[PDB]
Amino acid sequence: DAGITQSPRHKVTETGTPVTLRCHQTENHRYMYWYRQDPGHGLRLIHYSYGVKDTDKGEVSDGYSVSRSKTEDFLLTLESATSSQTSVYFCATGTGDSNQPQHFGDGTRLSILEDLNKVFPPEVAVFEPSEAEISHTQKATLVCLATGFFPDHVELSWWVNGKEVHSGVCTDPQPLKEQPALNDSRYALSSRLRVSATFWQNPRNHFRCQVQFYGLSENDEWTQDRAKPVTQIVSAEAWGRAD
Amino acid sequence: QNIDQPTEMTATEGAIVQINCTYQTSGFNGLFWYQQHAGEAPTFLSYNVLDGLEEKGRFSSFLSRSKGYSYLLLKELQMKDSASYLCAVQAGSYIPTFGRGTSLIVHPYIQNPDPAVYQLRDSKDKSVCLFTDFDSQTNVSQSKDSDVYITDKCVLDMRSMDFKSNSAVAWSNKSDFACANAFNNSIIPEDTFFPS
Repeated sequence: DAGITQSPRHKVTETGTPVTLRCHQTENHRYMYWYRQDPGHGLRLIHYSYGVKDTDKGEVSDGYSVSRSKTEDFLLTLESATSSQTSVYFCATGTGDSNQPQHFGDGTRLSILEDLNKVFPPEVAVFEPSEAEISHTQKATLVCLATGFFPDHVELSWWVNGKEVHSGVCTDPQPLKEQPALNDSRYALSSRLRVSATFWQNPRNHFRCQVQFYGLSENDEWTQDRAKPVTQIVSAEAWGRAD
Repeated sequence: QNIDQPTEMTATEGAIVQINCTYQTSGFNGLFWYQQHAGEAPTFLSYNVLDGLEEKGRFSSFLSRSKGYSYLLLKELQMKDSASYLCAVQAGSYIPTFGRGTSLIVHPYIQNPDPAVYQLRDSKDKSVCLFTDFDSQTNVSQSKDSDVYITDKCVLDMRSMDFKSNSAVAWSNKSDFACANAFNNSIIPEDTFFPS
């Protein structure tokens, strides 16, 4: 990457919790910026910094503070997270010139909830290729479904024989709501991995779909019967089958 | 900066697409275009401050200051051009205001369409329906009920085979559900292969 790192990359927490997001850079740019990106809006500036201990407000500064104690870091603090502060946060840096671009981080998904009992990890299942597809096309499509998760803070990957694959994969760009008319509906997400029929027809070939879910941590309160929905990987798998 | 750009556009690989942006501001100090792939970082494409068309590889950027109009022109469109494109107008500090962004969906050219709908069975609910290998002109609804889920289309690229394909997935928890009726509220090709 380009030297800009955001931490954490995902966070879900309860309303009223203090939250700090950290932007770190390597390129020693004088200016740093914090943005939020909400559906139906462009990037909107929260606060920015024009040097060490030099900060000023953007358009959507309310509910946030920042600190710039050193060149390399710009910290964004929510003193008491509100549900409306649920967003995707992007930091950026730059030289402050009129004719040079800003350089952005990859973003941080932050979910702020009144009730943590809305948080659920995914269940994951792999669906084996159709024999009819194999006969008709000489290709074999596996489907992974990740189901029942909330919030939408997941990363889905495929692993073949212990190595991550990207060729022949497509994962839905957006999850679907399992109950579209329900506030904070749990989500589902699908992905496909397509291989040649001969590759599926090897019982030594192992196909695994992995979903990393970003959830609760130690300082979040939990009182439900079900296991605390902590950050975790949930996986499912299939093996090929000789012809 | 009064920035306006379209919400969404669709084009086919190999084509030319023009993404239009209008703005109005006092003290104009330039206009930027950024590309943003779905969560991640926006990245710089171009900066224009003088009138005219500026070419940078496959992409060009145009500005008319009097009309408060810019466009980004993408030629020889590639799958990797699927992204949002952000118009930003410069700029107490040089910080541009960002437009809402235009999402560009690039459709693959499917040389040998072979539309089919496949059942596939858990490994270890119990099944899903896979509608696959259809041409890019095919539109996938969005279900009527309720008890059944239908994804948007997704393009996969079997890189070594130089082969791309569209698909969508449907499933339900309910007992009545069948793959024969799964995509009923979609207009699908009449010769759609339904095995077996």
